[PDB]
Amino acid sequence: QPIKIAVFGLGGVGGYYGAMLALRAAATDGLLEVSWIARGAHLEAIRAAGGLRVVTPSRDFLARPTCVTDNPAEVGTVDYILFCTKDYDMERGVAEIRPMIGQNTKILPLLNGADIAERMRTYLPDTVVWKGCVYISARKSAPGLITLEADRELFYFGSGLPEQTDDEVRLAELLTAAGIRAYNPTDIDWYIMKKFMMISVTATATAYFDKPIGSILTEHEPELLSLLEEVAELFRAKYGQVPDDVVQQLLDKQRKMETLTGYVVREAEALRVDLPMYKRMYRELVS
Repeated sequence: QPIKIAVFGLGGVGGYYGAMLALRAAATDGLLEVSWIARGAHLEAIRAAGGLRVVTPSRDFLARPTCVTDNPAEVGTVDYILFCTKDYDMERGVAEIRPMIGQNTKILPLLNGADIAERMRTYLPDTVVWKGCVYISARKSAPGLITLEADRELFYFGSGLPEQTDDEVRLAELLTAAGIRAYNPTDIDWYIMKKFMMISVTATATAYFDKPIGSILTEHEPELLSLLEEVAELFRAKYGQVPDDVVQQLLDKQRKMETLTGYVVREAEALRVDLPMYKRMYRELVS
């Protein structure tokens, strides 16, 4: 029986991974069905081209899905939902994808944020929502068109559980057969906080200083380090453990380079942790 994957939101992230999956589904003989939920002009341009176009430095291709629509109920239940929209509050996003959720369904949010999976697990079984994060420089740049500014991508995902499940191994094999650099680590929480801390510090620092990161390194290293230590202290408080050489590990990656801020301030409120730099930064350019 065919494995069925839906992609909800076809911007850079959903469009790129949805395109790679659709290529594989086309090259195989109904072992895989790939559906896309897209809307408006994007939806209309895809239907007219008969597919989604992806351009990268080295590639230029048209991926044709099994099904593309603005209506999840037309898709029906699937095995995997890749949740890739930034457009809805979580209440609304869950309501809209429900027609695709059946018995076997596993949902992968690939969005930035500290706690997207937790949020989505509010109204769904824990077993249904996995955690994921991507490293990819991809943009919907025109109706029906995704542009990658670099070919490189990383896709991490997992249940969090101590031993990988059948549905997980199945997804991992299936993602890598589609040529995606998929990794299914057991410590998926670590990849998730690691991603969020980097983009939290980087987003807040370049947004307050109105400067690129390499100019932040040279002139604002104390401040940058204050942010690194703060976010690290926050996480070290709530997820109990949270590595070390972690501040340093994060720090060095910066050299080779709005609730990425609000979340942090409020989470420390709750874990009774003072974070002066984040608080100065959040408050004084919410202005």
